[PDB]
Amino acid sequence: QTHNVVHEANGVKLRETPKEFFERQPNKGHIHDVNQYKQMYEQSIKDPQGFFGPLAKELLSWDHDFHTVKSGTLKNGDAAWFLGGELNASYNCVDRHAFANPDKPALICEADDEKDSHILTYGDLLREVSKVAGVLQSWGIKKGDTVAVYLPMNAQAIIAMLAIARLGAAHSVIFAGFSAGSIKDRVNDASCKALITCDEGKRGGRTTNIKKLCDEALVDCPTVEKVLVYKRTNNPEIHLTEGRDYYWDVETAKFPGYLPPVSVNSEDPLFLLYTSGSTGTPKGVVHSTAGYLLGAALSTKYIFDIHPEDILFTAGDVGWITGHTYALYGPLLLGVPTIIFEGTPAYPDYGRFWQIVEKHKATHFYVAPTALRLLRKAGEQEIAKYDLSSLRTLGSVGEPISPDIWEWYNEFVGKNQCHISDTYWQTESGSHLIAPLAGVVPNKPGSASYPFFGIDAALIDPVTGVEIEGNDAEGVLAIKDHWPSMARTVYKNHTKYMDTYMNPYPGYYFTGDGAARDHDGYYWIRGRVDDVVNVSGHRLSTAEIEAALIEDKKVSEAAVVGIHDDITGQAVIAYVALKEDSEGLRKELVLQVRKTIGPFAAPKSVIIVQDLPKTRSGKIMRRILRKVSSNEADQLGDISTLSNPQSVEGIISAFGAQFG
Amino acid sequence: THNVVHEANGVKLRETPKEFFERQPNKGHIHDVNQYKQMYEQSIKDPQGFFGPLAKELLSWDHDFHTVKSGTLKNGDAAWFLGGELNASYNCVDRHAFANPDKPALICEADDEKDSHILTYGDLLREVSKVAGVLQSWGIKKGDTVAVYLPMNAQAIIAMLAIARLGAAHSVIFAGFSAGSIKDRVNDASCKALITCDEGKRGGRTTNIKKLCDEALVDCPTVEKVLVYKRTNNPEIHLTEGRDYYWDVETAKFPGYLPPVSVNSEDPLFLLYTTPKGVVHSTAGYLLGAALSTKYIFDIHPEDILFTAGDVGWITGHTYALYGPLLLGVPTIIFEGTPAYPDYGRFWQIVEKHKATHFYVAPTALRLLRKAGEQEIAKYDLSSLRTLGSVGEPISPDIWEWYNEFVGKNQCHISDTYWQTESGSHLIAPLAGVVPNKPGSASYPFFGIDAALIDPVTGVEIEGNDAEGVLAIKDHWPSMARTVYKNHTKYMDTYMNPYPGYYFTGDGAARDHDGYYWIRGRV
Amino acid sequence: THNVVHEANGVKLRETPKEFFERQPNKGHIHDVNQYKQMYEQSIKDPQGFFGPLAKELLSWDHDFHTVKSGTLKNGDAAWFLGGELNASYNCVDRHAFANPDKPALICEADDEKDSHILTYGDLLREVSKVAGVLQSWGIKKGDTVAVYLPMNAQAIIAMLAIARLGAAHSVIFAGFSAGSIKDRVNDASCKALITCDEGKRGGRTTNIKKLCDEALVDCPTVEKVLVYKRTNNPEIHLTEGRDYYWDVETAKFPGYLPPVSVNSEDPLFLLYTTPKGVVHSTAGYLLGAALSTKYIFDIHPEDILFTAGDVGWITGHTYALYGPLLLGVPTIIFEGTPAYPDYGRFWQIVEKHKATHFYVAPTALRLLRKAGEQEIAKYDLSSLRTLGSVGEPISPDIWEWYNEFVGKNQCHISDTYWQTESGSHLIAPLAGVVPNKPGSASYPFFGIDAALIDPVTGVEIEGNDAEGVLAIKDHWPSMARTVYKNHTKYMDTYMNPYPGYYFTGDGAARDHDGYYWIRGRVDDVVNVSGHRLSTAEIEAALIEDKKVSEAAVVGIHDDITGQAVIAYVALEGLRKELVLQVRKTIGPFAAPKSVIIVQDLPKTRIMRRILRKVSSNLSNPQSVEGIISAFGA
Ligand SMILES: C=CCOP(=O)(O)OC[C@H]1O[C@@H](n2cnc3c(N)ncnc32)[C@H](O)[C@@H]1O
Ligand SMILES: C=CCOP(=O)(O)OC[C@H]1O[C@@H](n2cnc3c(N)ncnc32)[C@H](O)[C@@H]1O
Ligand SMILES: C=CCOP(=O)(O)OC[C@H]1O[C@@H](n2cnc3c(N)ncnc32)[C@H](O)[C@@H]1O
Ligand SMILES: C=CCOP(=O)(O)OC[C@H]1O[C@@H](n2cnc3c(N)ncnc32)[C@H](O)[C@@H]1O
Ligand SMILES: C=CCOP(=O)(O)OC[C@H]1O[C@@H](n2cnc3c(N)ncnc32)[C@H](O)[C@@H]1O
Ligand SMILES: [Cl-]
Ligand SMILES: [Cl-]
Ligand SMILES: [Cl-]
Repeated sequence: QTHNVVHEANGVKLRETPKEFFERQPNKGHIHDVNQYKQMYEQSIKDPQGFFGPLAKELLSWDHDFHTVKSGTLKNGDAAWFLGGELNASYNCVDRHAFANPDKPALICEADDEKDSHILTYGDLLREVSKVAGVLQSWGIKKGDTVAVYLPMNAQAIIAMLAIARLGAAHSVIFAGFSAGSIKDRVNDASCKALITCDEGKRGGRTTNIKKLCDEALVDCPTVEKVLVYKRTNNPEIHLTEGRDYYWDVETAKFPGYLPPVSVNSEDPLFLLYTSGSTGTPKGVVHSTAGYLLGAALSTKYIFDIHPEDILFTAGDVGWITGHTYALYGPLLLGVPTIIFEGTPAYPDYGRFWQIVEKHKATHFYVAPTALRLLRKAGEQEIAKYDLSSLRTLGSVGEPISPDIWEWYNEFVGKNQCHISDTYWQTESGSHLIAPLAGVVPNKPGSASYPFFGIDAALIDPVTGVEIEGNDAEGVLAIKDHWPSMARTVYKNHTKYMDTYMNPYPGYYFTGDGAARDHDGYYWIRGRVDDVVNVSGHRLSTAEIEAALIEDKKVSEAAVVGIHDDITGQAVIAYVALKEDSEGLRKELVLQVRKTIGPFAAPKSVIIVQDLPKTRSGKIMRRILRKVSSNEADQLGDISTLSNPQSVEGIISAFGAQFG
Repeated sequence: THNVVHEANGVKLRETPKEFFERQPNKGHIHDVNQYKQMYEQSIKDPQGFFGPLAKELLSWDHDFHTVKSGTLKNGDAAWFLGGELNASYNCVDRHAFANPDKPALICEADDEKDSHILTYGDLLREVSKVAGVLQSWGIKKGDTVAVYLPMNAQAIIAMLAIARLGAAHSVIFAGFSAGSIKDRVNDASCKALITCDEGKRGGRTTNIKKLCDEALVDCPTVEKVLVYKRTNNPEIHLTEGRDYYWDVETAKFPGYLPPVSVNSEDPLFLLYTTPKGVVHSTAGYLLGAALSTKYIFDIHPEDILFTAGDVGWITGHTYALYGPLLLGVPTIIFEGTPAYPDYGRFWQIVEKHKATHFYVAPTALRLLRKAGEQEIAKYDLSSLRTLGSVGEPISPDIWEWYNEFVGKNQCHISDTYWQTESGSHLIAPLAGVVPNKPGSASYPFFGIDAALIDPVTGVEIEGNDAEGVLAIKDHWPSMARTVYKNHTKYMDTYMNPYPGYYFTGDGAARDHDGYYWIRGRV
Repeated sequence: THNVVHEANGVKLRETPKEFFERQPNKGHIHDVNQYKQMYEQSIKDPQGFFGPLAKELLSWDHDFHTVKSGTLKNGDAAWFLGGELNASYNCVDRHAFANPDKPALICEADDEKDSHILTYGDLLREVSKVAGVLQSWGIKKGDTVAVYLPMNAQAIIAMLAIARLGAAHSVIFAGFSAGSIKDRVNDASCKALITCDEGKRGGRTTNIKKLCDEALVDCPTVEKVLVYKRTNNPEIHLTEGRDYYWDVETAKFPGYLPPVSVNSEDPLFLLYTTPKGVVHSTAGYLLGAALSTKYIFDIHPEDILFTAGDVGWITGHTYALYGPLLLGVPTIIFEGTPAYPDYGRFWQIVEKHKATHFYVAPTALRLLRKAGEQEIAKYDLSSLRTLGSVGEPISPDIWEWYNEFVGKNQCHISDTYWQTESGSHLIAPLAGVVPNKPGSASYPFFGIDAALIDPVTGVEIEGNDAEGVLAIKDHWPSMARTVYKNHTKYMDTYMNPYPGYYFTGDGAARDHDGYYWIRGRVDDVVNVSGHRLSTAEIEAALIEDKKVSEAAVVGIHDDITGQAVIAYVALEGLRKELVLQVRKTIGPFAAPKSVIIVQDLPKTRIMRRILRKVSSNLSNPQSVEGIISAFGA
């Protein structure tokens, strides 16, 4: 009843799924009740062969059957699923649905300005994906190649990804907010032979540069042989390099509306998605084909309760894993329409999300708490203008959801009639790890609830490294066996992969997160233990920001840490020591970060100090910057172990004077 | 009586002669003209249930197909037997070599009969594997294109099959093309290799073959290597070192068997140019069309011998001098010479020599033997023939009767086959021993071909019989060309955009009160 | 009593010792010699119904085959399991790793025992996947060839399987070959990559490996990249920037699983050079022969442990140190060293250490151990042994008795296995526990091997027993080599054309009244000109009897009309007619050379007829080559 460790769970009223959820459910639920979920979950752990075997044969269409469901171990980093099987991602996301119902909506595309919105059916999607795949084929793209995509969140980004996967190549989607430098680093690490981009973008009604940044990056990308450019704005002033750049519309018009998909092995790579960790350089997280697709389909169907009649609106960007799995692969695998929103939640006004839901009668809505906090602050008044009664599942992703935000989400968006799915997962997991199945698992606001099929979650004592038995516990969140959609490697750097996920806690997968498990088995995410900073849902590398600040010849040393933020969840604070206007130089360093990484990595604040605290070796002690960036300087303790203990006073004074 | 189709007024139906059935080795494939319409209507109304089983009957698959038909004419995305895999050379050679290795395959009649030979299916498999082994050794792989510039002899048939054995597309270039026309076709397809010969023989005279390639290859950088056959063995012929190699020298280095390479149903099988436009044909669709029409329009049985007096530089040789016959495991006669060499009885010496059962030629040759070789027909025995075919042109009702009595002796069936390179196989033709004939008429459309007439002025389909207009088809068919290489726009503007929802044949035709279609020529 | 096969007179048949069956883990795969003949007769008369089921039993298929057997010897187009697809590394590694990943796979005994180690099947899958991942990232793919120049250790086995995992064909180059011998083999195969090590250790001595490769690679432009294993980690071994990369550095970048690539049954699995000729073996047929012979001739069960004391540089290591044992899922002992280092007991210390049940070695090694180390054998417990194999050469009845007594303690079955590189697997051998032995005889032909004796003058088959002649085979078999790389005409001229309708082993043999075969010496020069078998050595002697000739060299070359033609080069127009009559008088009318070319001097080494053959078709004194090319044209 009472918890001594997991205080979040004390006196928390369990929240059953509202009765209206089942009234709006088009068919019988995919799972009967929570007891059937526990029985199925236990088979997915104890007998993954008999559990995932049948599900893989139901939900995916195979070109060659698989002979072995599961292989390898975490400790040896050789996980594999559905071995010997062959399939194609674009066939399972497009072809098979187009043959069955070519006129069914596939991509419900809401542009930055609604006047530019349009809907592609599955038949439309097959023809356009076939044409792009025909261009890439004519250019020499083939199984084993990588192709970069630098596109906003619109139809062309989806078509590019599916066209690449149709040939057996792996796509590497580069979020449209990345700078030229970040584009360069990602294209070169993957040795991409081609790039798919557009001339310009539309964001909040403003024209954004896209091709311009690519040209800047491509000067140092010798592997890129040809570029496909979509005329998003058709601006005649956008230059194309003769012999390298070609127009989407011109080249697709040369090839037919059907191209055979290329069968690939279950374990052939489907895509690279570069991610930021505690290292200084982005790591290309590699996902398999069959296992990743199955996880996407499984979680989308069972956690969100998706039926053929439903319509999913994932308010994410394909530049991130959320868009990968739940705006593209998840929905299209199940054959339902997915809403691809190119704009922002604030344009033309803070009701846009709800105008879209009402316009298309979306049944499922998936968004990050950062957006919920913004609409609670600036757009609560807009909600009453829209009919949101078509909704029944409300998802939350990317970061902790406050109990308060949970209630606001539940009341103002769901009218206290929808099921909320707080989905915990990460880029490397491919799909949901811990989440309340819609209509099945009752909720505790702020808790992700139970682990999903194939996810044998555990807590590890951070002092002893041994697994913690029993409930009312806390520790490092780890997973005891691999699962179908687990990332298989870091591109051309499997040693970093092993050192990051498998070697820290041998026999386990290290999520990088801490968590707690209450007496009912519900998991409560406590945050990253590895000091990875997550700003507005964007996973960031503090080391990458430190490197950017140092490129400025004026900076001698820099240290970046994360702190709580009422708006972005977390914010990065940069401490800079100069060699030697203070407000002017502070703006110069912030712009330096925007140029090298991107606008979304810029520090919320730059604190200029005379000296950083260090060890007797000379290493910077960021632990002191963290306790100061929060009002916990009284917890720094004995600092006589520092070589420069006198610097601590200046750091407390500088932070108090310059943080604002 | 007809008010529109003036060609139809007073034309007596010409039932197939009774002697056509005495010479049939087995019960015909279709009983009467009535059953043909029960099969035809199903092929229009239920293409999935009609062509699906036929595809499994006539072709051998390495991977089953999951969808029989996809796409529409309006969107130029037609596809057949999606998901399936197969290999053209396996269906034309391997599977018959295993069953009967010694059965004849290529009955080769050279320019001089003194150089005529024959290749059994066992021989053909060994010769195609060795040439394919050469190409595989050179780096030729699935997705490449290989040009052929050869006369009408064994080497051309082997070259096409060897190229398809690796899953590459062969682009055949008629041996009577100029170096310019050669350069244009090779560069459009970016062919990595070329198969030709030192020099051919056309009616006694020797023709410059390699000399024309060399003049053209100087503008074809994509060509890495050339395989040269010794048709005459002339030493004065120059082979550029490091590029040109001898057929016999390279094939001697490789074994008599090479595994075929599986290709998807919709992987291109060949480019064939008509600025020249490269007509691209799929693999499964085209092959099925070739075998179906060969089986039902000509009434080909395993015991039959087809003599298509055409050249593989054109579609007629593609479909009915190579693929059509060999898919059915029957022998086909590859004639390199001319109808006048040694004299105007060569066609008849060959028919008599090999007891050919089927003959297939264009009316252009009929007008040459009508006005020069009408007498040589009686010297030779033409009693083996059952079906006589016309192709390429409209056959004058004059020439139809001449072709019937002089060659057919009033005892054979005549089928006026109408079709284009873009159709892959026969569009409208009378079936042997099924469809009665009207001299000069193509008669009824074939399975899966939903013929229609369109008023050119309004663009609206003309209903009811006794009408004329632009000939168009209402749905795509398995052997329909899928695109024009690297130029699908020209493909849409030519065939699909003139009349959306239809296939523009480029011809004008008329349909009389009996449904018999009369081809009135190009528009 | 025998009037022809004198080896068989008074030879006591030697039954399999009772201890053999006591140590046998399960019931034997064949009950008795009577059951063996029933199976053998089906393998000859009905290979479709015999090998079909066995291929489905012993091999794992990615695509089913539609035809068990195709082609003929006469046409050199033999093929088995047509339309089938599989992967060699999947059948040797993956499927066993899934079933029991901790089962030992490669028991590796290094030159110095301190460096020995054991790889499980799970270990092997990870290491093969990683190397295959390095090669894949380098662009190696189906249809490529990859050279291996490695000692007999884990890296050689891993390299071969990693190459086969991508559908490329490996070409193993014995680590003792010189730079020149490496050059010829890499260029004939146009290998795109090479896998080697910095230095080797053999008998405690450091051998140069990379140094010889660098020397050869300067003239091997097809090699794009080299993978170098740190066997000694000698810091002075130079690596060329942009071409050479370290095994450990690159494998660390890639995951422990990589999908295998399906290949056709008849796609080449490997080239093995022997001018060196690249013997090409198929995939499906070769693997089936390896598994079949390993299982039935050696009597291999899942519980057994095989020690083939051979080198992967030769076919013996290919078939019976790697493919045979791993296909059946058993551990195989990979010995890097010599039988004398650190001492002459090493072979027996290894058998005792790992309780090997099967031992396979060539008589050359047995003679050495009998001469220098007989005393050491009794120091070790060899009671785990049950099958003793002999390969590569005749085994004397005396050496057989010594082998049987001192190694086998008169308790083991001996399998004298006759075969050759081009046969892929055993041709004639006594099945362990089934066929009783006659010392020195290979006994009965194996499944699918229709052995016969043919008269070497007429090529006609010899009926009945107590006979001797050319050992030939009447039909092809699954593991028969398919060609010589890019030189199928030499293949045909060597194996299929000398005795049309037969496969020519090059060996003589005799068949006694019990049907046992006794391998005799090698057959001499056989040139077949319009059916007349000729001896080039016999013609040279006749030309030399002419006092005008100082030296003479006769060789054979392909001929489109007469099959083969002999060309005589003479070192000293009218005299040319005098020499031809001399050959007709002393040898026979049809033995005259097609042409006699008079030269100033013949090539020699220390006669190099390999040069004369390549000249008649289009060391020491290299300048003489110019004059012979002009003389042949004159
Ligand atoms: C919750 C907010 C969602 O919208 P927001 O992140 O503002 O991005 C709006 C649109 O612009 C693209 N985009 C994002 N950042 C940039 C950027 N920095 N430059 C260009 N395009 C960008 C982004 O991919 C989508 O298509
Ligand atoms: C899923 C999209 C974001 O992926 P990625 O950029 O890799 O960030 C993953 C991390 O976000 C947190 N996180 C994610 N979801 C939650 C969640 N539902 N509750 C709390 N923290 C969360 C948690 O720290 C995790 O390690
Ligand atoms: C159709 C009538 C038969 O005679 P004709 O086509 O003129 O030539 C017969 C033979 O010569 C080839 N051939 C055709 N035209 C030329 C030509 N112009 N140059 C070289 N060879 C040619 C043709 O492909 C076959 O192998
Ligand atoms: C198939 C052989 C040659 O193909 P190709 O060179 O593309 O020419 C096809 C065209 O020739 C006419 N045509 C062809 N055959 C006939 C025919 N049998 N009757 C009337 N016109 C015909 C008709 O115009 C058609 O569109
Ligand atoms: C397999 C080992 C070596 O293969 P390879 O190098 O190709 O040599 C094969 C030859 O070795 C002899 N030979 C091989 N095994 C025996 C044997 N068991 N008895 C006698 N001679 C033998 C016989 O001459 C044969 O043609
Ligand atoms: Cl099942
Ligand atoms: Cl702390
Ligand atoms: Cl040598």
